Amino acid sequence: DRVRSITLGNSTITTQESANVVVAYGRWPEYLKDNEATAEDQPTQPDVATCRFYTLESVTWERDSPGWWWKFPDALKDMGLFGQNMYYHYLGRAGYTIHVQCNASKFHQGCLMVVCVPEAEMGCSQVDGTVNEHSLSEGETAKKFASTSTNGTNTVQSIVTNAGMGVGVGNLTIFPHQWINLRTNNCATIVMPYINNVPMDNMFRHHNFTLMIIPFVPLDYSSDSSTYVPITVTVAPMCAEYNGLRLATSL
Amino acid sequence: DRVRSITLGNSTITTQESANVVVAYGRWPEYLKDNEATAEDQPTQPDVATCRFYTLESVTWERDSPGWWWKFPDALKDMGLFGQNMYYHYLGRAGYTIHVQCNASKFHQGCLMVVCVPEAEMGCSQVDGTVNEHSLSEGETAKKFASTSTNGTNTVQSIVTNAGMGVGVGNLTIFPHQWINLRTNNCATIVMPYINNVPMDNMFRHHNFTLMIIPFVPLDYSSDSSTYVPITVTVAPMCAEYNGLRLATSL
Amino acid sequence: DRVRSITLGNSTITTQESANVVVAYGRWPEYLKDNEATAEDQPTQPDVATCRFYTLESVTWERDSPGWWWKFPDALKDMGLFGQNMYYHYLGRAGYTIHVQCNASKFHQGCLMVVCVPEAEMGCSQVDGTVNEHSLSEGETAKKFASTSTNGTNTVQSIVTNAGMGVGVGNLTIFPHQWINLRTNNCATIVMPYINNVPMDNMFRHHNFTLMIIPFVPLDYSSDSSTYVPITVTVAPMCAEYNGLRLATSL
Amino acid sequence: QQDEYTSAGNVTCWYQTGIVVPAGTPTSCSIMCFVSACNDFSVRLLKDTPFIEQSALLQ
Amino acid sequence: QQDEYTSAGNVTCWYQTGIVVPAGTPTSCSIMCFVSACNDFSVRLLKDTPFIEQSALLQ
Repeated sequence: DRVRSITLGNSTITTQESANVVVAYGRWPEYLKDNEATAEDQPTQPDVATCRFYTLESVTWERDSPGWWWKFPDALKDMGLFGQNMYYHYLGRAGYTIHVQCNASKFHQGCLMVVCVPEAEMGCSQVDGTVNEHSLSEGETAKKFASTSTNGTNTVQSIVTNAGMGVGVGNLTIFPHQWINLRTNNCATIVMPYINNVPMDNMFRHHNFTLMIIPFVPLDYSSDSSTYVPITVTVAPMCAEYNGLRLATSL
Repeated sequence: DRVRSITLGNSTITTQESANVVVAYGRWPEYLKDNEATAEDQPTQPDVATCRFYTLESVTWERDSPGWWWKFPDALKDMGLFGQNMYYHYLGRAGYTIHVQCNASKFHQGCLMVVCVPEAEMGCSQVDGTVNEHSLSEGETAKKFASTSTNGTNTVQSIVTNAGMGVGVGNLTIFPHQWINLRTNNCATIVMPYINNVPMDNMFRHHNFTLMIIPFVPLDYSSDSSTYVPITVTVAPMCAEYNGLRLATSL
Repeated sequence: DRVRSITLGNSTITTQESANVVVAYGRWPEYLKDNEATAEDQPTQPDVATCRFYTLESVTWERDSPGWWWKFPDALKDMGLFGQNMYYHYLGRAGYTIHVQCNASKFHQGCLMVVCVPEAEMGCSQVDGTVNEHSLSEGETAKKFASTSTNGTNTVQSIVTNAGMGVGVGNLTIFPHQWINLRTNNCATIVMPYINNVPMDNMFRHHNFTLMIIPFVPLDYSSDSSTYVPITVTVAPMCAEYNGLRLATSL
Repeated sequence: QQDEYTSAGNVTCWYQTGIVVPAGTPTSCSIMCFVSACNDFSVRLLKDTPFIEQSALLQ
Repeated sequence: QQDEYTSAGNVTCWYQTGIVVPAGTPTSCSIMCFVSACNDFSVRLLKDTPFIEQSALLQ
């Protein structure tokens, strides 16, 4: 009951200590139907060159770590043919499978929350100011939450308790989420469908959802146990569609 | 197979590392029938105000601990409405569910015997003498077995090897019992019916059974493992009946 | 699925952490049939005095241990009535059940290969020389593989990488084998039928197979974990037959 | 807005036996608590909330 | 009351491999042994037991 296998394209993930799988709102990803479309040209569907697991770079979970976030898309814009299909079209559409891995021994302890937040609009550390995109995202590198109130210009207000959105961090369980409790499991898996108020959208302009990893119980260990404990993310697009082919944009 | 849940009244116990349940002699508790009764007045049956789990106070299992015992009833005479129904009636009758909890880590070791002894009559440390009730019982507080032969007046002869009854302690497995082996399980459960030579009896005058907890393999651990390891008892009466209502007695 | 019990004669082995059982080439041991026999006298079949588990003496797995081997038969020639039936007959025939035990804690690590090699012919450390039988076998005591190239006269060339046969040690998986991975299991079991180019043979002259135990990942542990970790072998003959009764030979 | 007339009680936690660990493990641990409502739960009499406020327009 | 004519044998225990532990665990352990009778067991010829005795009445 704890072993699982997931195959997509030419990639496969195995796990021996999984809890279950979260399907965001009971809805699996699927293609756009004819009585819900507005764009008229025939779309392209690569179907194995884009729908496969891509791995980002890892972060180091330390004894005093506030947490991390990524923005999707724009974290996969340099990933193979998914990124190339993003650069040549005006409209795109895709669901995702997210898989977070972190293993440790039976003498370690700690607890992480893994949550996906749709339309996570963030605020600036200067209240009479506006944010820029570098402070929101660094591609495949993670942004870091902070330990206290932040200051200075152009940075995002990132104290963990408010999640940078002006809410209580303990209520983020309203979104699709799982937990990694080091004594129970070593991986989390979330299946996210396409969620928007329009049927397709431009993938450079709009961040569809933010992935947050926040430790509630810090990492602890004793005399000569291993000190280096990394966390790794792996994401696979599903039912990917593109419309509006023209010359390649340049950021 | 190792997970269990027990509900009585407004109380519930869960466990994730249980062995099984011992039913004392294959007999579950039940009410008194008409062709076995002698007292003629209509009995009272409270049925949820008395039949529920009460928790006693805990003891500390140390590296050199001889063991502990309690007497039932008289350990529940100040417990809610069970105690109040005990104080106003002349005759009472009840079975019990006993649950002992003690958890520890996979780096600890030790083994406990949990046994219920009906009619456990005890002897004095002075052989030309008689016992008193304070030396037999302290209510919800446990009496302590000893490490050597005891002396002085008015105390019970309590060296663990003879169990204070003039027998071999290794033969106590003739009674209903279980073991807590720290590498296997963390709780013991015994279901005891009403056992006596008369159908009802006075609950202040007669101790129906003694509960004994005796470690056979002492507690051991290493460099920086946890040193404090407590043991906890929880008891619930079942099919409780009372007869002979008058003014409240006073001890 | 991990618990197993094996009964032979008046002996029984239990295990709680087994992987599976290897049946050498899909063939179980059996008696010789009439259309494959050549010797004409009626054979003897003791059937419980010989077909039972015999235990050899144990070896100590240390941090730098190259490995061990035994030769079968000639390791059971002083074992009860199997050895006595070996001494009075000219021809014998038997299959075997081999069981290797080695347990350790969840804080130890290491990996052993357990392999049975039919007709394991060995070479001398002097290339212009021949081997003797003392260098090949010491009965119930194990021979020891070496750490470097061996020299001197009359000893077997026993550097572990060549397995003393002029092959690569990583290819020995072509033979019937199992692994003992200290985090997974604590015992290996192999069932070997009679394998030869003739239907019966003399048991003093010909070694039918060699048992090799070779650690691929050395034993490791930390501050105050147990240092003594032994390995134990136990072998039981099956479908044992003898022919050609005369006076007892003398080695 | 509960008063003494509609009080509902209290919740408490105690050690039943204690925590036991082997050598090489951190001694201190933590527990977390989650709250939610059952399938017989309901509310009535809508009102404004006291948690949000402003001192002028454009806020 | 067994004599040499009705002897029954002996029981012995040995290390088959040895005990292996990781760091942070006590090295020494203990084993316990229980005895009982099977379903083909029986006795006969009642007698008095030699384990109880007195030197005078009122004991």
